[PDB]
Amino acid sequence: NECLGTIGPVTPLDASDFALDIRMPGVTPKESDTYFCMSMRLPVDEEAFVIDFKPRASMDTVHHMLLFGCNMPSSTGSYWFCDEGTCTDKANILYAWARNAPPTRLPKGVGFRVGGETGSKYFVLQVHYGDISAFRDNHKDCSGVSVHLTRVPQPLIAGMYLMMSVDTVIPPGEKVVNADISCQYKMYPMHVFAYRVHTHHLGKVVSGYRVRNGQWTLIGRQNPQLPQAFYPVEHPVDVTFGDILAARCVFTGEGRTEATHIGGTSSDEMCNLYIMYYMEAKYALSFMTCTKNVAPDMFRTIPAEANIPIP
Ligand SMILES: [Cu+2]
Ligand SMILES: [Cu+2]
Ligand code: NI
Repeated sequence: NECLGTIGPVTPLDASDFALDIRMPGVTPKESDTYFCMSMRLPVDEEAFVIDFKPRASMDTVHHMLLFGCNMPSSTGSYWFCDEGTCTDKANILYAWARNAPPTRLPKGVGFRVGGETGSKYFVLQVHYGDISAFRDNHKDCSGVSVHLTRVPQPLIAGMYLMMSVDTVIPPGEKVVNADISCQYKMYPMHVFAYRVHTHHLGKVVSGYRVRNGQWTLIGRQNPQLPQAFYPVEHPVDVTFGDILAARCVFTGEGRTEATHIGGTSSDEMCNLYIMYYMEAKYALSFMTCTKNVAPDMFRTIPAEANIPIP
């Protein structure tokens, strides 16, 4: 999309509402597969609610976009290489845009709580650029995300339950290496409404479930080699005190000359499942994480689909 110039990144929509435009500061990439990061401080200090996102991406040029909330961006820079890092504190993902898979909108009444004494103070925008051909004219790029904000407290609060591995090791050439993650859910009821999967080049399939009374209810299952958007949850799923959250990533070792562990770089791996949920405002909590496998044996009775790659 076009660069902002004189009009500025902030448009008031109403007394309470306003739109914030988060855009690359006229960047020109020089190599393939480049990853650019930038930040915007929230213009208000008081608690606000992120209630809608617009993609402003030049269709020919961008592979994916990601927006985070965090309090300490990795750079004071105008922009920077995301390989350097997104946030020093916890980067809370709010939005994912992908090319061949258009995002679905937040349910009405559901909003991310930001700012205030406790919420995110900064947005961080990650723009993955793919084919650099369109930059034959050396032109500046200003792609990114417009964001709808409000002071009106939402009845439902969006959050993230991040499941990720930490201890996986993928022996070179090993047919199948399973990364299991499991945690017992201890908060008020959450309703999952979307998921994103993330591995690096070695993941084959990723599946997350809710287990209750020993029975596996599918949250999401995706090929991580496909565009890694937030996908809608087919039938919405309540997770309740007592339930166990379980995810498995299937990896291969074939193609690799050396062992592969969890890490930041492309020659390392990751097994992340992002469960986007919403809760009743008065109960709600913005982020939860599982980096353990508390019920390893329970995986014996995992459904078989969690082990076969999608059609
Ligand atoms: Cu991408
Ligand atoms: Cu990664
Ligand atoms: Ni329900």
